[PDB]
Amino acid sequence: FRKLGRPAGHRMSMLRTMVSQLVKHERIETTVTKAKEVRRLADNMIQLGKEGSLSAARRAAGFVRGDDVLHKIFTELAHRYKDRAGGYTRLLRTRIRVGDAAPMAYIEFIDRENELRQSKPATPQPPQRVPLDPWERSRLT
Amino acid sequence: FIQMGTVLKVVDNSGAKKVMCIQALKGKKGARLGDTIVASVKEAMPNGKVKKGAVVYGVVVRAAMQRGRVDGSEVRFDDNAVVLVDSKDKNTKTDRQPIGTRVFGPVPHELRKKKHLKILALAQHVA
Amino acid sequence: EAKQGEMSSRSKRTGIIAVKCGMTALWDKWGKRIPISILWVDDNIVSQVKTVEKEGIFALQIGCGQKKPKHLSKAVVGHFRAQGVPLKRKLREFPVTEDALLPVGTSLGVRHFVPGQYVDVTGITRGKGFQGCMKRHGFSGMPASHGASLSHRSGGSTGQRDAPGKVFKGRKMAGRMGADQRTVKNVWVYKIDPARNLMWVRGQVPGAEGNFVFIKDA
Amino acid sequence: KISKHKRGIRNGPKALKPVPVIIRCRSCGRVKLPHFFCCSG
Amino acid sequence: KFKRLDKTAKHIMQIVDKEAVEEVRTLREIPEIKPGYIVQLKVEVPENKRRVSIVKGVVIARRNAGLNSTFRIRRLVAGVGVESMFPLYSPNLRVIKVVDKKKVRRAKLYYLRE
RNA sequence: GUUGGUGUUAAAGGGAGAACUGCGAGGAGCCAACCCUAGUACGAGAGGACUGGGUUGGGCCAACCUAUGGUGUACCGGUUGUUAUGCCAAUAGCAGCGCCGGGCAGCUAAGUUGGUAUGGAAGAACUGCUGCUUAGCGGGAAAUCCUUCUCUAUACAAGUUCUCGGAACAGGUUUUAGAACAGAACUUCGAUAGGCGGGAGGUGGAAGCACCGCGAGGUGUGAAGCCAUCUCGUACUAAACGA
RNA sequence: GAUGACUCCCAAGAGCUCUUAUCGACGGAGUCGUUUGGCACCUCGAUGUCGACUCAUCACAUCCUGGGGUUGAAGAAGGUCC
RNA sequence: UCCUUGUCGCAUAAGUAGCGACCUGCACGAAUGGUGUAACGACUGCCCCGCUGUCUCCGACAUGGACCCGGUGAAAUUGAA
RNA sequence: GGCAAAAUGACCCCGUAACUUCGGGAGAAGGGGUGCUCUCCUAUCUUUUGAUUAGGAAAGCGGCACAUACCAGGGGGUAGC
Repeated sequence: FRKLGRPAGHRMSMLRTMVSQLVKHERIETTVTKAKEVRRLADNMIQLGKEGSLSAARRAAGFVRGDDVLHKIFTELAHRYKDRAGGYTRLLRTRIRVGDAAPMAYIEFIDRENELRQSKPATPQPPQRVPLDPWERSRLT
Repeated sequence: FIQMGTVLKVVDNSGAKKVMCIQALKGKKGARLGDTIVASVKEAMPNGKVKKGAVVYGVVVRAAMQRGRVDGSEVRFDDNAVVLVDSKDKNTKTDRQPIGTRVFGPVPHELRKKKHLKILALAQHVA
Repeated sequence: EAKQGEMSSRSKRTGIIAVKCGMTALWDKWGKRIPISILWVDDNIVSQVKTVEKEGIFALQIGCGQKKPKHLSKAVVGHFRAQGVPLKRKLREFPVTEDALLPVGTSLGVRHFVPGQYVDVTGITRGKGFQGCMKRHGFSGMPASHGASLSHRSGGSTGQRDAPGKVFKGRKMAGRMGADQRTVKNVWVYKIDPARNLMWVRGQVPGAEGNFVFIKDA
Repeated sequence: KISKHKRGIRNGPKALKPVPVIIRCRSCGRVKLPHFFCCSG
Repeated sequence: KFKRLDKTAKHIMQIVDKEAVEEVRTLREIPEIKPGYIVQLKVEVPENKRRVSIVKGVVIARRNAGLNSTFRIRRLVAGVGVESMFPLYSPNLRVIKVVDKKKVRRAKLYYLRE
């Protein structure tokens, strides 16, 4: 939803570098309302590590770049979330300081050696059930 | 919208071939499909009932403006065409009376609802 | 429209408060298409009977929706509890005559409305933000090929030493347009359901894509 | 042209409001508004 | 549970669409009407009361929005060209059967619009 | 136009949340055609009523996008020039979406709705009747004022009802609301946004593989393949809080 | 406020009969400040001038709609007037 | 060429314009040249064609300011209010 | 006042009016063709080995579209000077 105020080519060609660096390194310190944005490309590039086929690999070849973070994804992030269904980043709000009142934010993955908020355990999802519309909860007191 | 300056085809078999709008008797933007327009003939056979440069009325029969029936259905022809009616130079009794003998080219049967049953009866086949 | 619902010869029956679900398209038996709105009534109930005797005016306090103690702010938790009345998403008062007066704790629903007759809705409409003239009021605008720094703005008040710099209460670009605007004397209710308590209306009911509408005139 | 009266009146209602609730890393030193990542434990 | 009111209202809508869709597929005839087909059908119009018993021409586009679902036909009938739009689950259309397929690359065959 | 303070007897230091009432201010008041009553009154016909009801249209205004159009710049596909990933393969950057054909939700109107009222009072010329020569009242105009719609208790005679008192705030995730503020939703006995699964909804036959042909290329595997939005499951992420 | 527009006064004559339906000759009476103007009081150490676009607003001495009187108003179209 | 929108014709639904003609030239006129002329004009006028938001009637969308936070931080003008 | 905006544009071929100072109007106007694939012949080419690159034949093949993006004339009729 964010524009970040950048021509839509330059905006992508930045977000690519950001997700790619977020995978090369393990943590980064960036302006929050932009971390709130890599919050999506990181996960949609983890899903391709989980799938790993030739199709869904040659597709990730377009979205990640810089180095062989491609292989880093495919080799370690899959094998470290072969189970975790959704939610592969933490996006904490450090507001460290800048000279521009711009907030700042730690963003980094989950099941590493030294994470920031010691996570919950990767539980497989339960399978779907039919939705209903009783609207029967009075909630009186 | 068929409005001032439009240049639409005569599609009865009166004298005039091409007729150029100047009005829309019951619109404020252009007149949608099925409504009397006023217009000035632009070319005629030398012998028909109408001669170039003469204000003459008309009824719309084909308009690139899409229009939907009350059925939710929608239709849109290709080009603009109208059929003539004798001007008000004849009294109110003859309101909605054509000039030629046979139109040719598909016709929408919204002319009935618009009360142009006279031109309607002559129609080849009503869309 | 008379001799229906539940009252005597002449009065105002209470209004019922619903939610704009969306629009769709029905048909009639004579094979014609009408747009449709579905207003969802969430089990509305009576929560306060206002009184000329005690308070001063005749009003039924209908609550709508459902809420939770983690969502109410204690000053209203107390209200609901003292009334002993199931929790609702939004309250709303109506003034209705001496007759058409209900007991505390009687739920309402769409069968209160006889089909085929009309309603009046009131839906806090869909503002657009700090718009300007030429959309706020359908003003025209100077041409786009001759005039500079005006292509989309407005004019100027009457003005000169007479009417001395006194712009009367005019029409300027202004803040948003979210407000409550009735659609007086609506067109008949197609159908309302015994269960599911919906109701379809010929169309064009104000209010958001949900969360807001009231109904009266019956 | 316009004097202390109007100047004070205009700069006033732009006054600094003391910040509400403010928490410190009980032992980890820093002070912070809520919802920050001061520390870890 | 306790989803946001707008979410639940859109749910009501998507539900109460297929409700009537099935409630008419229990009594009416429709084909698969992929674009590039050549279709024949009938329409009685509520103006005249007439029912033309037949129309024909390629199908150019449709939107499967639901109970409302329009599609357009390039009926060139003894004239310059006549493009029609019908809602699929009409109460009028009855003989929507005659098809004759094609191989189209595009999906909304507009380029046929002269 | 949007807000913050403040005053308002009161009981808690007196702080609030809703819900009204509405002193009073605004807004809306259009017209035609056509049919009927009725070829009736009138007139020698020619011609052609009065009035009340009914329809069909235009204008004006308010509202809504479910459809139709227009757009839809982080979607799908076609496609040119060039540079790179050695090359094939499949992608990327750039050409101010590179250019095309499409395009949901959102927005808009060319679209759709909805209004152009009734009732009540006072009362214009104008009209009548009493009078008793001073006066009495009644009709009496798209006019005025009330009823509908909107706004409103800073309405200073400052109104009334319920309820809270660790209550209201504040902050954080959003928003059908939005310039900040504001409103509204959610704040872990949780669906507030993201993420992941399932559909819907858009594009329109993926790659690899197999075939047919020398090739351009075609066919099968295959409504395949993908995904900007919409719904639906799941707390996997970020919204408790020990100031 | 002269001219100006409007109203009003009178009423020869036209209106087949008829002064006043409709007008109305000569001659007067006033209202308004809109054409033409008169005066030169404010402004020349500044009061930006025609027309158009946008945006309106008031008066009513009324173009339609709205009511009534009257007519040389049979009806209908009008006329004139409130 | 004031009278002047002269007159008539062409052309347009309608052309104080444009073109052709009339001579009733306030006040054309033969090197301060008269009349005409193929080519040529960022020269004035008119007409037609195609093209189009110039328009009926405007709409959505892109970026930059406008809005908001942290910096730095002017400018005319100013009898006092 | 069609100001602006739009549109036309390139190469090859077809054909091209009034007028005339016979040089021109003339890119007059008005049309078609433009991709790639293999084959054949033609030229040509020493960059050796016989193929390669371009032209023009003629059969396919795909796309709505083949100067596909960038680049690139709006034209015609008639006055005055």
